[PDB]
Amino acid sequence: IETVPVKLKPGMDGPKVKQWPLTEEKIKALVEICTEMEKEGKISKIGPENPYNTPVFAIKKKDSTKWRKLVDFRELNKRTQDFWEVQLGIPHPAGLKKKKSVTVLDVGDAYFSVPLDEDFRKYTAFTIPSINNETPGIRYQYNVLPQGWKGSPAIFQSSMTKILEPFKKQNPDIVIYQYMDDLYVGSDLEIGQHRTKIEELRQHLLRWGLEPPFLWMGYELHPDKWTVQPIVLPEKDSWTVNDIQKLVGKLNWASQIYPGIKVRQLSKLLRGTKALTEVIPLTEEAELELAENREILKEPVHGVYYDPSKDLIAEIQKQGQGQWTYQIYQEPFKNLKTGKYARMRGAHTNDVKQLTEAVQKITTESIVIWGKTPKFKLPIQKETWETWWTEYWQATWIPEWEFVNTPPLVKLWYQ
Amino acid sequence: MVPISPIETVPVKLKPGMDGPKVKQWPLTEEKIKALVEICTEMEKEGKISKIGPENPYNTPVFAIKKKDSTKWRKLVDFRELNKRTQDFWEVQLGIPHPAGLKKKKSVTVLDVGDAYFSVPLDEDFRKYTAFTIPSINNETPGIRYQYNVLPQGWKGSPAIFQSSMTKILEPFAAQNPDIVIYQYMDDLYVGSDLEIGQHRTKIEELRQHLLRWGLTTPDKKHQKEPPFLWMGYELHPDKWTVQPIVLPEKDSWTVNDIQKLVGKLNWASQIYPGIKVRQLSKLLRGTKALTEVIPLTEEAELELAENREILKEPVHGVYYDPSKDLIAEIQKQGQGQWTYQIYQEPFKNLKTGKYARMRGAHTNDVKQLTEAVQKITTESIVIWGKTPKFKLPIQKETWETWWTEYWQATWIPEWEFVNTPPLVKLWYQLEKEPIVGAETFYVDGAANRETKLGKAGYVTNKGRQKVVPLTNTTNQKTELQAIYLALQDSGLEVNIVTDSQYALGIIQAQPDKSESELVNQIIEQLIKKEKVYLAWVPAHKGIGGNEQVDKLVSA
Ligand SMILES: Cc1cc(/C=C/C#N)cc(C)c1Nc1ccnc(Nc2ccc(C#N)cc2)n1
Ligand SMILES: N#Cc1c(N)cccc1F
Ligand SMILES: [Mg+2]
Repeated sequence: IETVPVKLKPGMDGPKVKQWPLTEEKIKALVEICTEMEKEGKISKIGPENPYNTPVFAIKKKDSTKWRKLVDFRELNKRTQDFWEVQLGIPHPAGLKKKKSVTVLDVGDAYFSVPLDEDFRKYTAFTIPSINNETPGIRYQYNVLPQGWKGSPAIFQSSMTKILEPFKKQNPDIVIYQYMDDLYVGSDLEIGQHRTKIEELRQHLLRWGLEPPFLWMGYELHPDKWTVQPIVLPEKDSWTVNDIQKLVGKLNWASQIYPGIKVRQLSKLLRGTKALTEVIPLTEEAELELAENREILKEPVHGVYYDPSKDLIAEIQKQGQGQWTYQIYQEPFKNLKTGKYARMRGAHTNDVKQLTEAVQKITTESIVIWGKTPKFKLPIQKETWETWWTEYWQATWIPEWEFVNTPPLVKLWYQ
Repeated sequence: MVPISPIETVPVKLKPGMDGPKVKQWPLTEEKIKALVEICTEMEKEGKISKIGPENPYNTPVFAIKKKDSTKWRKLVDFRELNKRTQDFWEVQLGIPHPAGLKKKKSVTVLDVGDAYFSVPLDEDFRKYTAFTIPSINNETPGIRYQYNVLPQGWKGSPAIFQSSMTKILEPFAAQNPDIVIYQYMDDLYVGSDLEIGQHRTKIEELRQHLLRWGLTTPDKKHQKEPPFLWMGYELHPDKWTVQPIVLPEKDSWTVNDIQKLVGKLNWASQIYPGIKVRQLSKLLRGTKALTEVIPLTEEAELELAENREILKEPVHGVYYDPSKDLIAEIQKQGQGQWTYQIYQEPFKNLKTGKYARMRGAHTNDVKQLTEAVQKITTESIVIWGKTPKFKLPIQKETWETWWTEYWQATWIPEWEFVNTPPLVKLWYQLEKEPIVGAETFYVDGAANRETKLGKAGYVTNKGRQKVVPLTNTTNQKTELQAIYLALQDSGLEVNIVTDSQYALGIIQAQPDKSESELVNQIIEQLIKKEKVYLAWVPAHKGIGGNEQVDKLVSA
C-alpha cells in the first residue's frame, strides 16, 4: 500500500514504442476492459506531456471466451532497473521440471492490489488506437502494478510469500514458482488429487482478495514426460549410394558435436562414380565404424553447462506434416534441450499458427527448466510473422525473436 | 456574467538538464518597434501576454515582418531555441485517416474555433521561459519585457496541447451524440452526420452551446468552406473521395529532381488510379542524388510514363466504407517485381487501390512476392478498416498448397479465392524428394584460385560422361554454380545431381525463379525444361566417390 521506489537504468529514457494496428474486435474489447479498469482506479487518462508508449493488444487465453488485455512491456522490461534489493527473483527451483504435474495459474490480477510508484507511472503509458485514426487514441497509464511488467512480481513478491505460507507448510512437497504473471505449481500426486490441491491454492488468493477474471483457469503440464531428440542413424539391410551419402553427411555434422565420429570407412564404400540408386553392401570395416559411431551417439555431449548470465537461444525447423523440431542452446553444438512436436492444435492448414504454438510451448519449457525465456530464431519472413503472431498468441509473456532467411542445411539432420 | 469552466493546464518541462533560452534580441528599426508595441499592447489587453519585471533572465527574439502588399506589420516571436529545450510531447496527428476508411455522410458542417485556441492557458510555471523583449526607441530606455500566458504560435508544445484540450472538451458531446462524427483540423471542427438537415443543424447549435460552457465562441456567419474539402492532398465529397488533381508535366529533358517529383506524384496517384507503375522511372534514380543532373529516359521508362499518362487521363474517384459489407482485395502481377491491387465492396466501385514493389534482394520468386503483397495489404487494411479483406489472387489453390506444404519456412495467407486472370503465379520447377531410378547421376564440382581468378567447373557421371571447362575471372562460388549448370545442360530430362556446394544448395533450396545473377537465371531456365531433378548434397573432401574424382579434376 506504500510504493516501492522504482527507477529506470542509468542514462535511459522511457519506452517510445509504436502501437501496431489492431482489429476492430480487439479495439472494442480493450475499450471495454480499460473503461472498467479506469473506474476501478487501476489506470488513469494521461495528457500530451507524457510522450511514452508501450503497445497493447488482446488475447483469448487457452480455452476461454473472454478477452484478456496484454501489454507488450518487452522494451520497458529491458529499460527497468534490476531488482536485487533483497530477494533475487528466487534461485531457480531445479525440481519443478521433475514433477509429474505442473499447473500454470494466471495470478496477474493480484498485482492490481499494489499501487505503483507515482514517479514511475508515466513510463507505463499505452494507447488504445481507433480504426483509421478517426478519433484520438485513448491514452492511459497505470496506477497499480501492471500485468506483464518485470517489476510487478518483484514488488509483489513480499506479499505473495505471505499469502501462500499456510498452503506451503501444509503441502511441503509442492514446488511453487512464479514467473511474471504465472504461478507454476508442481506436484507428484495423482491428477484428481493434483487438481484439488490447485483448487485449494485458488481459494487462498480468493480469500486474500476479499474478482480475478482468469484465476479459475489451469494449464496442465507434465514435465516428467517431456521427450528429447538424441541423434539416431538408420538401421538398414540395403544401403543405396544416396543412403550412404546422407549417412556420411549426417555423421560429418554430428562430428562437430561429438569428437570421435569417423566417416573414413563409410566413404570408402562409395569408391567410383556410382548411380545414386545403386545398392552398396556394407563391408565389415564400414559396419564396425558405423557401430562405433552409434555407440558414441548414445553418450551425452561433452562440456555442456547452463550459464545463467548468458542468453538461451532456441532454433526451430519446419519438418512438414505438422512436425517441428527445436533445439535450445547457449553455445553452438552444446544443446541444453532438443525436442520435437507434431500435435499442433487446430492448425493443420496454418503453418504460422503452428509455429506460434511451438514458440509458446518452447518458452514454457524454458521457463520451467531455467526460469527465463529464450531468444528465438524463427524460420519465417519477418513480415509474415509480424502480421499474424498476435492472432494466435495465448500466453501472458512475450519472448524475443529474430528471423532466419537462408534455409539451414541442418534441417535434414533433425528429421 | 455566466461562469465558465477553466481549461485545465498541461504541466510542461524543459528537457532534463536544460535551462530556458537566453537569446539576444536583434536590433530593430524605429518603424518596426512602434508596430510591435501597438501589436503587443493589443495582445496584452486580450490577456495573451503580460509585462514582466527585470528579474526574469530568459529571452527569445522577436521580429517584424511586412505582410506582403499591405502597410500592416506582423509580429514573429522566433521560438526555435526554446523548442530545442522543450520536452517531447505525445503527437496525435502522426496517423492521419485515409479517405477510404471514412463513412459516407449526408451533411458535414465546419465550425471555426480559432478564438478557442487562446482560451488555452500555458502552464504557469513554464511561462517565464517564453519571455521576449521589444527594443526601445534609440535604445535609451529598458526594452519592454513580456511573457506568454497562452500557447504561443510556433512553440513546440502548442499543437499537442491545443488538440488535447479540445479533445477533452469534445469527448462528452461525442459520447452522448453517437450519431455524429467530429474531426479537428487546424482551427476548424468538422461535424458530419446522416441526420436530416434540421436535426443536423440542431446538433451544431448544441455543440456551440456545449463549447460555450468553456467560453469558446464560434462565428455566427457560418463557414465559407463547404464540400468538397481540400485536405491533406485529397478531395473529400459527401459520398466519394479522390486525390487532388495529378498533372504530369510535359518536358523535353528530365532532371534527377524532376524524376523524384514525378515518382512522388505517381505514388500519390496510385492510391485510387489503378495500375500506376513506377519501376522503370525509379530505376533512373538508382544511387545518384545530384538534384540537377539530367538523365536520358530509357525506352522502357518512356513506355511506363506514356502508360501512366493514359491512366491519368480523366478523374477517378473512390467510394467510402460500408461496415455492413465484406471488404475484397484483388491483386494482379504487373511484371518486373511490380504488383497492383484494388480493394472494393461492390463490384467496380473501389474504395482504394495501390501497388507493391519487389524488395531488394539477390533472388526471389513470384509466390514469395505475392505473399509479401498480401501481408502489406492485410496490415494496411487493419489500419484503415480494422479487418482483413477477403482476397482474390491469381494463383491456383493447388499451386499454393504445393508451395506452402513443401517450403522450408512457415508461411500463410488469409482467406482467399483463385481469380483466373493472367498472368497467373505458378511454380516453375519442383525438385524431387527422392533420387530418380534410371536417371543418370552427375557429380559436379568447381574451384577457383583467388589470386589468378582462374578456375574450372565440371562433372563426371555413372555412365562415364565427363566434362571440365576452364574459366577466367571467376570465384569458388561462381564455379560451383557453373558446374550445376553444365550438368543440367548436358543431361536428359531426368537427372540426379550431386554437389558439395552449400552455397548453391542454399540458393536452390530458396526456390528462386529470378535472380540478380545471370548464372542462377541460366540454372533456373534449365530446371524449367527438365521433367525430374534430384539435387543431393555431400560434404567436401571426405573421399566420397564421384565427388572426389571431379574435385580433383577442377582444382587442378
Ligand atoms: C477525418 C475527417 C476529416 C474531415 C474533413 C477534413 C478537412 N478539410 C471531416 C470529418 C468529419 C472527418 N471525420 C470522419 C469520420 C468518419 N467518416 C467521415 N466521413 C466523411 C468526411 C467528410 C466527407 C465530405 N465532404 C464525407 C464523409 N469523416
Ligand atoms: N474531434 C473530436 C473528438 C471526437 N470525435 C471524439 C472524442 C474526442 C474528440 F476530441
Ligand atoms: Mg572442391
